[PDB]
Amino acid sequence: ELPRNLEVFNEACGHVFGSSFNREDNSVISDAAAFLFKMHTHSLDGQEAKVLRASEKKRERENAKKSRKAPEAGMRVGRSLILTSRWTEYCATCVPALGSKMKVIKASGDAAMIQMMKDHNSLLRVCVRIEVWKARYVSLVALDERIQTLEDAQWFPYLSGDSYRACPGLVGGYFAKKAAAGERGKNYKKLNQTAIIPPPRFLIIGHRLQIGDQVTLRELLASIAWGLCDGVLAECWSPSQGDGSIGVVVGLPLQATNLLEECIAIQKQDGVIKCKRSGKSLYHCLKETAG
Amino acid sequence: ELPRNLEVFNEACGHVFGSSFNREDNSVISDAAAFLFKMHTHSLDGQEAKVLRASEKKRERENAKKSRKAPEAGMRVGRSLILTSRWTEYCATCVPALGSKMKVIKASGDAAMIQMMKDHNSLLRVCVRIEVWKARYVSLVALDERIQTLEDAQWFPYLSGDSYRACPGLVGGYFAKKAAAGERGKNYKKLNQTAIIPPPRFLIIGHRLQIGDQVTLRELLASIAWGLCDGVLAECWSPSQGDGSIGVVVGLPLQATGSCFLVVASHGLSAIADSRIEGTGNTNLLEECIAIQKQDGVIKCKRSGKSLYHCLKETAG
Amino acid sequence: GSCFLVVASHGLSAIADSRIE
RNA sequence: AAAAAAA
RNA sequence: AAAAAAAAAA
Repeated sequence: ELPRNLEVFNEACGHVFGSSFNREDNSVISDAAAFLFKMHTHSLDGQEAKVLRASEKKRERENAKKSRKAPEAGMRVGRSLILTSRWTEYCATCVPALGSKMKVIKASGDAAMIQMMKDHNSLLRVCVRIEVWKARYVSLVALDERIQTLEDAQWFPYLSGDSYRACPGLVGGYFAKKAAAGERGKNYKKLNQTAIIPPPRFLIIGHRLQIGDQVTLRELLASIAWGLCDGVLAECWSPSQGDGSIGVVVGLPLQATNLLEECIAIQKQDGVIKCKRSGKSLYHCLKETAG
Repeated sequence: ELPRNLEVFNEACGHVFGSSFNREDNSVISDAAAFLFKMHTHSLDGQEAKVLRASEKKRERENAKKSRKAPEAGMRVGRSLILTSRWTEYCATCVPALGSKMKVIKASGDAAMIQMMKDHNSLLRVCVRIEVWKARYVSLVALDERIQTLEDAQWFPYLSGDSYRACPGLVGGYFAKKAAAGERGKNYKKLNQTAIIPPPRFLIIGHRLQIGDQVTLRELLASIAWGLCDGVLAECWSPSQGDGSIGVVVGLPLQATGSCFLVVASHGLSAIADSRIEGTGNTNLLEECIAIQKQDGVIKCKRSGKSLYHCLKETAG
Repeated sequence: GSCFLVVASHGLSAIADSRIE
């Protein structure tokens, strides 16, 4: 009884990855979502070429991509995902042809193509959300060299253009800067570096992150923040008996001398509490506590 | 006796410049490297015109260059470099024709042309390294007007596109800004503004800069840093007996172990530029130290917090 | 005219102006 | 080390 | 009760 959005992603992952797709591992789901996003953006080998206004170097790149042999059944994507023979059929039938626009399909009145385009859009949105969460998870232990000043960190995450197009309100990168550093329309979404994105294992099943659900510290920190946010957010997690790298969520931050006195708000089971800021980046705090 | 790059640079400079090429003068080697870089980039008079995607202004400039007479034999290069009558032969022979690409020559299968293309690439790399070192050496006692803020100084040196193409890791400038701002792939190299470059009188010989070599203060400082770096690097030098002008190298700094110490604003908190300096308001950032690898061992030297250009002129008064 | 910048190098921290420090 | 490749 | 949907979409 899941929403069509997550049902589409589940069916697509099943069709493209057979039984090798594990529905409980964050890395596996993130890699599968990345591959599906690439497939639905016409960026794999053997797919159509983006030659509307491409430059000569871009022209050669697209032509080589189109001419290059497409992925074959049995390919290894990531670490534990294996492509099946049905992936070609899905890529042919469910990926809209390059340059397809929703307006044209809607005007044509074809119900099948309209439904296919809606499923494609939902899959793009879900894959972009998973991509953003994985970027936040990666940033906890390995920062990007580009982040050397507060202005540079203001635009995290640094994702591709199509990622921004699908989910403007979560993706940063160059395109977010261009949108902000330029003419703004009414349909303008403001970047939220700390939007709560449930972990992929919870995202693809419709589960909403809340208090009392078992998660890992890195999982929660990537869900509610990223590497360079303050370390006080680590107070939202509490390790379980025996640790074992698995604990439980006890709260979720709100609004997602004196300077160090600033406090964050944590929504606990009883009620909102004010927690003093630590002043140390989550990346630095995790590095220090690693040993 | 020498690697291919150093041997080819020596051969090129000797052939082009006759006996006038002094092998023990940094300025002479810098001038010769600049001239060879101009030659191999077709930026001299009378060479091919770059018109592939040139704008009408660029087309006119290149056409005027082509129509202009090429330099005549015996012309004075810089101060103490004079062209020989046999430089035209080398320019016509060892300079790849405009638009030459390695893949095309590899498809051709001619070993001689492959060797010539590899020689051209190596010569470009060596000349660009020498150009970068001379840029720093100039910056030691002659500030660049284009630099007025830390952001501008972040991309030093400011060199042409060919220099960035040959040695991306050592050359700054507009193309370095363009590469850094855009997507950073696996082939991207971060601009190492203070990467160690042996002086030209060492680079062509291949003698790696190390402790004990007799160098002048300015040339050593250019090798390890540039004009706007900290003055503490002057501690890497020590005058020899009798003062004079040439001393000795006593240490070589290290530029590793660098991490981020920022905390962006979130959930109502306020951004912090640095966690360490925050403390309780004590903005005393003078305890930082630079690691110097000496013969006895590694030591740490407290930063002086003053520009090298300032210190060099001040201590000379 | 002159400048007092000290760019970050060798693990040090950048300075916007030597005098102000 | 090697292999790609202009404001 | 900002969160989710449908219109638009280097």
